[PDB]
Amino acid sequence: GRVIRGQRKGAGSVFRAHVKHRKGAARLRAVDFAERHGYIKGIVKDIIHDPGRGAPLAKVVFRDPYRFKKRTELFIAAEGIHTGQFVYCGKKAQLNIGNVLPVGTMPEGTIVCCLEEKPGDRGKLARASGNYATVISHNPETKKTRVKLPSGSKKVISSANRAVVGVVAGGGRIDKPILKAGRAYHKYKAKRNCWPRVRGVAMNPVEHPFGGGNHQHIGKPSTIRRDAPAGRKVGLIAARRTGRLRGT
RNA sequence: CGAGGGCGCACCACCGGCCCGUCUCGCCCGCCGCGCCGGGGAGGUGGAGCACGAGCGCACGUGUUAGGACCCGAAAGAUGGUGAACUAUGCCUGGGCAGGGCGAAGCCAGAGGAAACUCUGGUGGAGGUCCGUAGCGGUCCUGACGUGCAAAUCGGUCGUCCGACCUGGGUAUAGGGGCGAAAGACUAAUCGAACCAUCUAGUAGCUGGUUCCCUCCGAAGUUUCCCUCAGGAUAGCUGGC
RNA sequence: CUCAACCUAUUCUCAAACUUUAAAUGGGUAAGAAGCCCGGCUCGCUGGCGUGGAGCCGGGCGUGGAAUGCGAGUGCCUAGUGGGCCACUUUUGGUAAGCAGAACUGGCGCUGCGGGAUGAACCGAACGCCGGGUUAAGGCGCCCGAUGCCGACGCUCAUCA
RNA sequence: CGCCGCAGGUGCAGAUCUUGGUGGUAGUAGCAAAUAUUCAAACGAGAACUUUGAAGGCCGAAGUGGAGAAGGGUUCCAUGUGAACAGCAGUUGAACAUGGGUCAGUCGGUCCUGAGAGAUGGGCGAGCGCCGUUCCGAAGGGACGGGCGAUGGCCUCCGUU
RNA sequence: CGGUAACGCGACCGAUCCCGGAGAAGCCGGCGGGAGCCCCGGGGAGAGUUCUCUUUUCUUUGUGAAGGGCAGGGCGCCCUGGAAUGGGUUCGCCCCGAGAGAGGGGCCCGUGCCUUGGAAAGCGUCGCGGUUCCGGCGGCGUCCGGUGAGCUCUCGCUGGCCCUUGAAAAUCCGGGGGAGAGGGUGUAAAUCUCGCGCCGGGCCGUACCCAUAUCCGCAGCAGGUCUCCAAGGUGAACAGCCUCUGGCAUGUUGGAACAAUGUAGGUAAGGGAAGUCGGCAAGCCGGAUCCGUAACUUCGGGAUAAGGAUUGGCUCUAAGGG
RNA sequence: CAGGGGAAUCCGACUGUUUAAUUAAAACAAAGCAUCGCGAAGGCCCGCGGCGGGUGUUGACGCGAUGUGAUUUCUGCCCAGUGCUCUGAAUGUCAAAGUGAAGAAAUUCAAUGAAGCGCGGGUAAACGGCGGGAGUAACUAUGACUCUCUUAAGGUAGCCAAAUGCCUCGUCAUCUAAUUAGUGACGCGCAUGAAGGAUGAACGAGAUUCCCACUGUCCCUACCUACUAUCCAGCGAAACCACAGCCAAGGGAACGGGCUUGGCGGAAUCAGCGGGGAAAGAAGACCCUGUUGAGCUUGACUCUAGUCUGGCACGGUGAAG
RNA sequence: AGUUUGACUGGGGCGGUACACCUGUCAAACGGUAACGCAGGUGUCCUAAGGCGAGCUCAGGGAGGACAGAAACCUCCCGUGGAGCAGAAGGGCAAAAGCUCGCUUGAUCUUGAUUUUCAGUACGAAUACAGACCGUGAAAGCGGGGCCUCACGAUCCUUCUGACCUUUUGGGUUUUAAGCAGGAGGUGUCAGAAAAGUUACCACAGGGAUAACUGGCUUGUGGCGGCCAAGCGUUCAUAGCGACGUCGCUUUUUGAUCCUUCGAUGUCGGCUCUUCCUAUCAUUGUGAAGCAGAAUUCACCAAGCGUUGGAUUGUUCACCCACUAAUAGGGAACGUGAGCUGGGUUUAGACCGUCGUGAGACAGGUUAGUUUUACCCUACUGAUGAUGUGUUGUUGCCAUGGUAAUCCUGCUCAGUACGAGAGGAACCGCAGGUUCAGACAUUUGGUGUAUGUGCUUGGCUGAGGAGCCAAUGGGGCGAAGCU
Ligand SMILES: [Mg+2]
Ligand SMILES: [Mg+2]
Ligand SMILES: [Mg+2]
Ligand SMILES: [Mg+2]
Ligand SMILES: [Mg+2]
Ligand SMILES: [Mg+2]
Ligand SMILES: [Mg+2]
Ligand SMILES: [Mg+2]
Ligand SMILES: [Mg+2]
Ligand SMILES: [Mg+2]
Ligand SMILES: [Mg+2]
Ligand SMILES: [Mg+2]
Ligand SMILES: [Mg+2]
Ligand SMILES: [Mg+2]
Ligand SMILES: [Mg+2]
Ligand SMILES: [Mg+2]
Ligand SMILES: [Mg+2]
Ligand SMILES: [Mg+2]
Ligand SMILES: [Mg+2]
Ligand SMILES: [Mg+2]
Ligand SMILES: [Mg+2]
Ligand SMILES: [Mg+2]
Ligand SMILES: [Mg+2]
Ligand SMILES: [Mg+2]
Ligand SMILES: [Mg+2]
Ligand SMILES: [Mg+2]
Ligand SMILES: [Mg+2]
Ligand SMILES: [Mg+2]
Ligand SMILES: [Mg+2]
Ligand SMILES: [Mg+2]
Ligand SMILES: [Mg+2]
Ligand SMILES: [Mg+2]
Ligand SMILES: [Mg+2]
Ligand SMILES: [Mg+2]
Ligand SMILES: [Mg+2]
Ligand SMILES: [Mg+2]
Ligand SMILES: [Mg+2]
Ligand SMILES: [Mg+2]
Ligand SMILES: [Mg+2]
Ligand SMILES: [Mg+2]
Ligand SMILES: [Mg+2]
Ligand SMILES: [Mg+2]
Ligand SMILES: [Mg+2]
Ligand SMILES: [Mg+2]
Ligand SMILES: [Mg+2]
Ligand SMILES: [Mg+2]
Ligand SMILES: [Mg+2]
Ligand SMILES: [Mg+2]
Ligand SMILES: [Mg+2]
Ligand SMILES: [Mg+2]
Ligand SMILES: [Mg+2]
Ligand SMILES: [Mg+2]
Ligand SMILES: [Mg+2]
Ligand SMILES: [Mg+2]
Ligand SMILES: [Mg+2]
Ligand SMILES: [Mg+2]
Ligand SMILES: [Mg+2]
Ligand SMILES: [Mg+2]
Ligand SMILES: [Mg+2]
Ligand SMILES: [Mg+2]
Ligand SMILES: [Mg+2]
Ligand SMILES: [Mg+2]
Ligand SMILES: [Mg+2]
Ligand SMILES: [Mg+2]
Ligand SMILES: [Mg+2]
Ligand SMILES: [Mg+2]
Ligand SMILES: [Mg+2]
Ligand SMILES: [Mg+2]
Ligand SMILES: [Mg+2]
Ligand SMILES: [Mg+2]
Ligand SMILES: [Mg+2]
Ligand SMILES: [Mg+2]
Ligand SMILES: [Mg+2]
Ligand SMILES: [Mg+2]
Ligand SMILES: [Mg+2]
Ligand SMILES: [Mg+2]
Ligand SMILES: [Mg+2]
Ligand SMILES: [Mg+2]
Ligand SMILES: [Mg+2]
Ligand SMILES: [Mg+2]
Ligand SMILES: [Mg+2]
Ligand SMILES: [Mg+2]
Ligand SMILES: [Mg+2]
Ligand SMILES: [Mg+2]
Ligand SMILES: [Mg+2]
Ligand SMILES: [Mg+2]
Ligand SMILES: [Mg+2]
Ligand SMILES: [Mg+2]
Ligand SMILES: [Mg+2]
Ligand SMILES: [Mg+2]
Ligand SMILES: [Mg+2]
Ligand SMILES: [Mg+2]
Ligand SMILES: [Mg+2]
Repeated sequence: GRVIRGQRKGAGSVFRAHVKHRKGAARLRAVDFAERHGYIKGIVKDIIHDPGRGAPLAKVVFRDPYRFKKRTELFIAAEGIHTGQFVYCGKKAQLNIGNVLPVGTMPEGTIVCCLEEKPGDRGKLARASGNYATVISHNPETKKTRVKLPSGSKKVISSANRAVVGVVAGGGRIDKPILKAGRAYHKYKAKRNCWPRVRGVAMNPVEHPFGGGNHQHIGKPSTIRRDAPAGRKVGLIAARRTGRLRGT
């Protein structure tokens, strides 16, 4: 009869992201005439640590083509780029690590970092550290490009979508065991209130579907339908299968 | 006074009769409408009826009922508000944590060895490291106290004491909601649904109470029915006129 | 020769759910005037028949047709109650129960009083306030009213009467 | 107030009844956590407790020391009083009464933003309103620069407009 | 305007605009500098002891801000030059043909010292007058040194840790650029972040308590309630114990007794858990030095395993430095 | 000022956290392991409402939802059941709307056929389940071996009278003089067992057994100290109270202070004490009843937010079928 | 989200249905009559098993007949029903009510009355008529279901049937709808709601109308006795026993019941402490033996005195070790929680096994879990006092109440009596111990703040000397007193 945890997360109050010390939204520069037709040269000024994010951010400085002014972007750092390096964004940009150019102008098999989901928005795909997408095929008739997302799923996008070349820095961060409840505490204190996690079987029936019983047992199948109401769908949601993955 | 006789009030029993409904049987009558028209009879039976009215208004008493309903009494339910000064958790900005032990990586030197490499002594000062202050906690005495110092405190003994550490202030989350390293915990001494006012004199087959005198009469705990078995209706028993 | 079963005549012992017979106590009805006896009339019922039956109309009969006691009949409104319990006797379950369950009458509940020392129910008796007399049940060594009778006849000795 | 009528918020021993008052308990339990007081004198009606002096002790700098924040709100400081209060007392008091006391360019607030809160535009909403905080706004009311001039005047030339 | 340079000098024209800096950054370690305090040796002034001894013991023995100068600390700043037989160097590190060692410079901080302030004040003593209660008047003094793993602040250097990287904005400044402005050689002009001079700074708060009696807990309630300063001895020590400065009167009463039963604290012959549900409670052990340490193990631990010896006072000796 | 120590068993890895006011634990958390959803027109969630809002200043090395719980080593069989999920294969059923027919219309009938349910696959680190019957070896006894049934499979590796074993204080060994205790072992195990089983250092105010040392826990009590209690001056409550207050027996609502019969009974008090007053504290919380509730659950009844699906409208322009 | 989750009931739950009915009995000779009284039955079945009429006689047995037998069919005789009538039981029934045939649909349409339960309400069932229309029989008649006693169902709603019926709202026609009358669809909790759990996180109103603990009745069961004497006892009923039976007592067992207590009587065990009982384990005095002695057994008077230390377990019980004269059994609100303790049971946390879909449950295991108040009355323990002898004191008496001692060992008797032997006593006496009691401190021990006297750590008074503080600084020895 009580609103469960997970239901309370959508209200926001105590579960909002900790964004006090975040350095800004990491994103490409807006597509403009210079990037749509030629290229524009920027210079990497610093590579910084964004709290709550494993990928380093790159602070790149461009020239505004219409006003005497300097523009500072907050690219996602592709691995290998350094300060004092020139990166080039545009259609005519060359195929080098850190450059930003449309997918339609890249050979099949190119590894990319900050890929646009829609032509014009800034980078949306393969942004987490060590991840990358791959260009698979081109359809110049429909102005389409087929790519392979980090999850393995294939996706057809417009050829005007831009991406950074290379993998995103931050390497194999998940390889190191955390080893300590304290290090998990510091990891999630920079992200949001999602830790520690109390098992539902350890709760009372009032605050969880799995709660209650004289033994800590689920009592009902933990696989739950997709259209189950909020407050009921806990456990394995819409699970196509369960159990140890044998076969692939 | 009076055997006998007569008219007989009210009322009671019975038998007839009349009105409406409904059956059964049957033959007649009426005429501006000749009809799938209208009326009538006899014999049963259904009616809270007729059969020379008794009602209306007012007052009083008793009984039953709806209302706060003889008085006091729930656990609850609903509507609208007030609280995070305590606590729970997130964030912001500050403050704080003796003295010792162990001795991680890194580094220096020496030695052994044919090499490969190993050994030894220093240095270094890591760690949700150990002993142990302050702080934070609260194990046991099942100690004190138990109309207390105290609506949870005190003594000794204890756990931890560089971290998932302690803490001020500022903020955010509000009641079927919040928040929970999860005990149904905490949410102003209140929590298995806070507090405040109202609906509300909530309902109670249940408990308690129910205020002057004398006189007269005087019970029942049984029948039948009831989601009836601590209650009613019903007959009985009672009193009054 | 012997033992079974069978039959016949006997013999022992029984029955809430067996019975020929069959009480006591018990239940119903009658013990007149709305009765009896005479005549007649009505009927579509019945029918050999003036036959039956019923109803109706007149008339005559009072020794008022057992005992005993009592004044009856009738209507309206109506409260409380709807937990009962006990005793003699009958009686079911139970080893039994101050158990549980029935029948009959009485009681307590609702009830005081005399007696049972004491006691809701036993025994006597029911109640206005009193005087006198007499009792019931029960008593009469002393408590404590009354045997302080020259009471009658026996029985009994208990170191748990 | 009696009598004849009329009308009631009309009669109390109870309700762990309501309000008020009062007993026994009972001059009882008690005034026992953190070592501790003593001598002399003064004032005074009155001294275990006030004041002064002399001793003996305690806190032992993580104080029983010296200062602040929050909170209190005059408790601060003098003088006086001895009703009540300070669970004994008091000549004392944070009590009572009468007066007095808080002085800033440079100590803070004020200013800035933080987590956040919150109008407008817009949207929603029966509605009080609430959602949202850059989102769906014609969102800059400013400026030495230049020009047209009013020459407003110490109209030279520089301020104004 | 000067210097090869780092950069310096008292100013050092300049808008819109652009770039940058400061504000503006965690925790922990180890070193170093400065101060305050503590300590030691003398010189004064005043006190204490003097039964005996003690040239003794105690107290006290200043220099604000803001300037100027000078030490001291730091520099990932410059010039010369070119280094292996590598050298320099730290407690640790670390550094160098991308320029070591050496020599010479420059800059930053300068809270330390001197000086203006400044002795005239303050303080300590010793006196003399009074304004019933004079910032009175006066004398004398306010001195010289030494030490440190010392404590506390502060400044600096250099490391470590992080799947943790530790605000923002007001506000202030520097630079880039050169739109412009200023005078015709003067009596100079525009301009000036240089020196001195003139005027002003409104509003609100401000006492006191800050807790075993000024706050919350119904109270003068053994509870709760955020901080700053921090002496001597012992000692590893902000431990416990004793003391100085400062504070207090024993925690809302006293007096007399010393029964039981309590509450708190001790001791107990011989035995040693036989007590009890149960070694509950109490007791044993304990610091430091020198030895000596097992099984097992995730090789880190176990581990202060277990077990043993020693420990005072006094008189010396030896080693460890500038 | 200032650790008693040692040998083991159970549980939890450790550090951390927890029921403020009876439970600090073995409970929670944890790192590690595993599973699930999701490529943004999205997953999960809030919201009365807005193309509103949180995750999200995010993007699969991420976010969301679960389970187990460090290391080591393993994690067996079962997809019948209930879940979940995948494709609709001629398809069964299936509402509104739409279509056709009859009728004078209301209406009636028929055809058509969305999700869903059925049907068919997958899935147990989803919920869960893992049994009997027979026959069968040359002492007996068991059954290596062979058939079955319910039916989806019959409990594998391990571990055990375990915090899980009724019988049970199981049986054997060991520890003791003596042991329902402990440890080791056995195992047809009422009713052990594999994301949890079995181990294994370090750790623990966790549960247990033993040994050394140590002692007033005890034999068996004594003495001492401080504060009380005590007495006094001053000050001064509360709880509770039908009336009260000596007993034995009787009867009685079956345990009397009162009543009957007996024993008896002598002011006013002080310090103690805990036998009685079925002492006080609270309209028993156990148990039952009530056509009295509330918290929670679901295969109860009746609904509902949200979601999936069909239809109508916004809703338009062209062609191929 | 809202609500529900029956009742009865020797508490409730589980189980049953005694919840609507029928038969016999209970039931006490009218009728009626109860319990979770006894023995049973019912929710159907039948176009015939209904209705007439006719004709027959059934069960069983005896005797016969080819196969044919103990049972096949045929025949005769006996046959009061001993068969059958659908079913449970009871009644009833013989040219019946049974069996077999023939014809049939009275199992139809109607109005009232009555009986049964009963309130004299309903339903159901039944009885007697009356009016139709039929069946059957020659007819009298019989028949509107079953030989009788059971076999079943309101309002509202639905559905069907009937009246050339009524209404369908200003009139008319026609669909439709409503109505009147009679059937059916059903409520089995059967006079008739539409209904799953859990709560140890729990709540309220109450209940001693009702359980768990004491007490009370009872005493089946437990325990302890007696009577008879078949037998056991080499023989011998009775030294010691006691089968088959039978009579009792007890209330330390467990039941049975539910009278008191639910505005509360604190619920196990242990510890502590007192008293009581006797059904006597030991001790004193005795009697009997299959008592030679020693030992043992049975019984009597008898409760004065004693009845112990430990391992395991919460235990009560149990069991073992060891001592002993013996290690008897019990009561006192299963004595004793303002006496304690809190191990157990019995709240809330948690784990495991089993059960359940789940919440959750488990006379299953395990771990952690607040034990409050006396100052009142009495009782008791002690302490002053009080009444009466004129006051006051000394010395006394004893009414009454209490009461206290207990058991064992060794030596001697005595290697004696007795006995074949092995063994093996007793009385008198002596020396001592156990348990208990009342004292006491010469001695030994304990205490020790005489704060007595040394020693000693840290600090403090300038040092010496003398001291002090550290909640008794520590420690050695220690008078007196207490013990
Ligand atoms: Mg978890
Ligand atoms: Mg839980
Ligand atoms: Mg739920
Ligand atoms: Mg569960
Ligand atoms: Mg008539
Ligand atoms: Mg009436
Ligand atoms: Mg009322
Ligand atoms: Mg409701
Ligand atoms: Mg707060
Ligand atoms: Mg640590
Ligand atoms: Mg520690
Ligand atoms: Mg306690
Ligand atoms: Mg719970
Ligand atoms: Mg009310
Ligand atoms: Mg009642
Ligand atoms: Mg009876
Ligand atoms: Mg009565
Ligand atoms: Mg009467
Ligand atoms: Mg009477
Ligand atoms: Mg009498
Ligand atoms: Mg009598
Ligand atoms: Mg008499
Ligand atoms: Mg007399
Ligand atoms: Mg009144
Ligand atoms: Mg009154
Ligand atoms: Mg007193
Ligand atoms: Mg006192
Ligand atoms: Mg001191
Ligand atoms: Mg202070
Ligand atoms: Mg003052
Ligand atoms: Mg006073
Ligand atoms: Mg005042
Ligand atoms: Mg100076
Ligand atoms: Mg150099
Ligand atoms: Mg001077
Ligand atoms: Mg001030
Ligand atoms: Mg206080
Ligand atoms: Mg207040
Ligand atoms: Mg005080
Ligand atoms: Mg004191
Ligand atoms: Mg005092
Ligand atoms: Mg001893
Ligand atoms: Mg000893
Ligand atoms: Mg023991
Ligand atoms: Mg013992
Ligand atoms: Mg202990
Ligand atoms: Mg060890
Ligand atoms: Mg020496
Ligand atoms: Mg743990
Ligand atoms: Mg583990
Ligand atoms: Mg805690
Ligand atoms: Mg607690
Ligand atoms: Mg606790
Ligand atoms: Mg693991
Ligand atoms: Mg996890
Ligand atoms: Mg379909
Ligand atoms: Mg599978
Ligand atoms: Mg196995
Ligand atoms: Mg086992
Ligand atoms: Mg066990
Ligand atoms: Mg033991
Ligand atoms: Mg074992
Ligand atoms: Mg598995
Ligand atoms: Mg008595
Ligand atoms: Mg009650
Ligand atoms: Mg209650
Ligand atoms: Mg009822
Ligand atoms: Mg409810
Ligand atoms: Mg359903
Ligand atoms: Mg009879
Ligand atoms: Mg009869
Ligand atoms: Mg016939
Ligand atoms: Mg018949
Ligand atoms: Mg009924
Ligand atoms: Mg014989
Ligand atoms: Mg009763
Ligand atoms: Mg009864
Ligand atoms: Mg009580
Ligand atoms: Mg009591
Ligand atoms: Mg005897
Ligand atoms: Mg008892
Ligand atoms: Mg108690
Ligand atoms: Mg008691
Ligand atoms: Mg316990
Ligand atoms: Mg529990
Ligand atoms: Mg299960
Ligand atoms: Mg505990
Ligand atoms: Mg005597
Ligand atoms: Mg005696
Ligand atoms: Mg000394
Ligand atoms: Mg000396
Ligand atoms: Mg001192
Ligand atoms: Mg001594």
